[PDB]
Amino acid sequence: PAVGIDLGTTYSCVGVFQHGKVEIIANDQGNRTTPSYVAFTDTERLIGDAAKNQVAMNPTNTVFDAKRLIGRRFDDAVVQSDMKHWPFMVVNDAGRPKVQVEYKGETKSFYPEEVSSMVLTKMKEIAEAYLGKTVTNAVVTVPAYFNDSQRQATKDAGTIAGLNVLRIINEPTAAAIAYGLDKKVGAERNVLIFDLGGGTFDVSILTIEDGIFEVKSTAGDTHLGGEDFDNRMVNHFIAEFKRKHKKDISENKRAVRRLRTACERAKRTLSSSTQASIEIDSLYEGIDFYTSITRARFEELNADLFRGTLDPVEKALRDAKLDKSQIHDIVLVGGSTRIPKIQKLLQDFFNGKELNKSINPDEAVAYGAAVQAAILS
Ligand SMILES: Nc1ncnc2c1ncn2[C@@H]1O[C@H](COP(=O)(O)OP(=O)(O)O)[C@@H](O)[C@H]1O
Ligand SMILES: [Mg+2]
Repeated sequence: PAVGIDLGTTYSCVGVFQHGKVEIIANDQGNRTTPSYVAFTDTERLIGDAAKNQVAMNPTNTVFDAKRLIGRRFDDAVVQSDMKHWPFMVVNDAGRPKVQVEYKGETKSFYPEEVSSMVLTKMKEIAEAYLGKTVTNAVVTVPAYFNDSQRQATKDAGTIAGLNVLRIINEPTAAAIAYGLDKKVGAERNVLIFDLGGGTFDVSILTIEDGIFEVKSTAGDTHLGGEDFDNRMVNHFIAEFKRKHKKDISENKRAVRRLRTACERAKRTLSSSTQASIEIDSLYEGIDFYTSITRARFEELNADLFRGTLDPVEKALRDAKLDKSQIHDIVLVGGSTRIPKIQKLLQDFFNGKELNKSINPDEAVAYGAAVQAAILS
């Protein structure tokens, strides 16, 4: 029983191909995606939903974004810039970066691939709970721009977790496999992947010749995702609360966190409804916060971020020596592509060409990895 695992920057996903169909496996809370969070307390180690739910109460020991550190050295310019926004420590150990936290009263340090192995261990256990069998073989996906060092450190994360990594494949290639684009018998196919996720945005252009994949160009934004859309909503409601009650809640970490989760939940509703309501009891100094927001207002708060996503698309087309009319298939990947304004922008950019989106975009990477896992097993 081989599984396909998407090891995401913010959310991870595991699937299994069996009986001619792919099953995306939900976790113990019923979620088909699991946050890439690891928390350390004085009693136990929390992974996934349980780790993210207590980040406000234990910020210095809750580790996330380990994918940004994996396969890199401490002297990397990206590593030094990212650690300026993390509440946890990142120390140097013979040139390698290590996260340092407090666990069971003592100090412990972990390499990035060790943190990712804990996430893979959770995805391994999520699959075993549904399958009722022991899971050993797996295909793990990585971004197309990952080098050998980053691909090897991801493979080591699977080995530490007890998995036998059958093959490391690219995330956009896995998305194209999910839609069977490599099985369309015909001429050469140019495929563009539009992957807008939690904190990252990746555009990839692939070429399928005789079922063989080739990465032609990559572009995007390493710090653009659904979290930036949530922050725009948070600042919107913070100013609204200050306007109504003459009080600023910015310095209350718990209040800001509770408002941020309500904004994220309201954002998901705005993809399927034209409005959503915020309901928080005793947000700040005993004052309840009951309001709403329309889809139009959500789009206006992110008009500059939404339309800016087409700049990497034009850059990827230009790097691949291709006109937009030369694209044969367009694939939507990442949970943020459920936003109707995002889909409208990309379809208008391609002059009304239909988009591949029937598969849940935050599950398409794990979907294709599961198909590849069954082929290689
Ligand atoms: N129905 C929805 N509408 C809008 N945004 C969504 C929806 N579902 C999930 N999201 C957003 O998608 C993001 C998750 O991205 P995902 O691709 O799953 O993670 P990663 O980028 O790490 O792979 C979250 O920020 C979440 O807010
Ligand atoms: Mg992703």
